[PDB]
Amino acid sequence: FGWFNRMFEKSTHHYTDSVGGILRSTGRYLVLYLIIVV
Amino acid sequence: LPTGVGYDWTGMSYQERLSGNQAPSLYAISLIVVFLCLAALYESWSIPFS
Amino acid sequence: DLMDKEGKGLIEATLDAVRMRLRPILMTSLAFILGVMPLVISTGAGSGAQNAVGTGVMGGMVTATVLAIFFVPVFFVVVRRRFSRK
Amino acid sequence: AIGLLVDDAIVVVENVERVMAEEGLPPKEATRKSMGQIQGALVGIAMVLS
Amino acid sequence: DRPIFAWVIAIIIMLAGGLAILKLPVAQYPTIAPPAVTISASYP
Repeated sequence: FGWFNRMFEKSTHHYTDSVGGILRSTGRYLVLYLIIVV
Repeated sequence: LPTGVGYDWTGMSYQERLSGNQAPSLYAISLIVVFLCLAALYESWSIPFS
Repeated sequence: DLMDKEGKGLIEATLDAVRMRLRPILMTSLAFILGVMPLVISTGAGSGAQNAVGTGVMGGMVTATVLAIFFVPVFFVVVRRRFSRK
Repeated sequence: AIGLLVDDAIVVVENVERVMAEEGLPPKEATRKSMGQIQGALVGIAMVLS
Repeated sequence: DRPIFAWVIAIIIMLAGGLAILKLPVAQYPTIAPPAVTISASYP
């Protein structure tokens, strides 16, 4: 089906490359974690 | 109020309430045991803080 | 289990780890929320206590996965805690 | 509990399912070395849930 | 054998051990003698 083709797209693209993007940064998403605690 | 008049809290309530007093102490040991158990199977000083 | 046993991966072992388990994080989380669905609303008379339980976990699981598996810690943590000093 | 019940079952089943694709292997030994990764957690989580 | 795991067993005894002193009698010697009941009437 196209359900498997979608799950492999989002997981591998998309998610995992946007995980590489967040890991390059650090100081912004830590200050966002502190804003969540406020 | 005048002399010979005091007070005593009668009378279902309480003996250490729940939202308050109790809850603090229950969550406090919940952090002390979570920290120790994340270390018995890991061995570090960084993994458990995650 | 990849850092030690296999290869270090300063940032490419934490990233390589979710590369092989985005599946079970969204398999449990999605299946849990649907199993709590009958309590959050649906039943609205038989027991009002059902609404008290399922509201406090259905809201908390959307934010414990679409947040944990992304954006804020559960990735970021392992970086600054283990690495960066000792 | 139903939530924290099929969750613990989910990790045992589907982590083999990847092991039967990542390195295409159906047999009993595929299931055994799947617990190389999982068993470490299985007892670890059991302690911090308690 | 290993550092962490053995020290965590000892830290269970740090809490539960020091919790027993905060949650158990601190009195003199325990019950010693065979326990007796005593009746007492009065005819003035």
